[PDB]
Amino acid sequence: WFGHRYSQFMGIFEDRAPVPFEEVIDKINAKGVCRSTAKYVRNNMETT
Amino acid sequence: VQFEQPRRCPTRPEGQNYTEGIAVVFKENIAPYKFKATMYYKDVTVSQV
Repeated sequence: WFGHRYSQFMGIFEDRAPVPFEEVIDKINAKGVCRSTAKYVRNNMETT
Repeated sequence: VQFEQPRRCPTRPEGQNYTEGIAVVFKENIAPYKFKATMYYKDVTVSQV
């Protein structure tokens, strides 16, 4: 939240998402790179 | 035949010499160093209702 003279964290959602097998094989082990996106199943929902 | 003459007998060994003394026996320290501290913080909670 941005007040007139200050900024305040209303909330900070922190999560750990697994790196899918295909990204481990094709990006991390192949090139030493990761995707900047996290697509994973959390709370029975596919979240990106 | 003749009788065997006396054998040379064993002796009491000299014994052990002991030095009297005072000892302090130290062991490896496994106790962590302990000290006093003071924490200053603020519980900040934001409730969305």
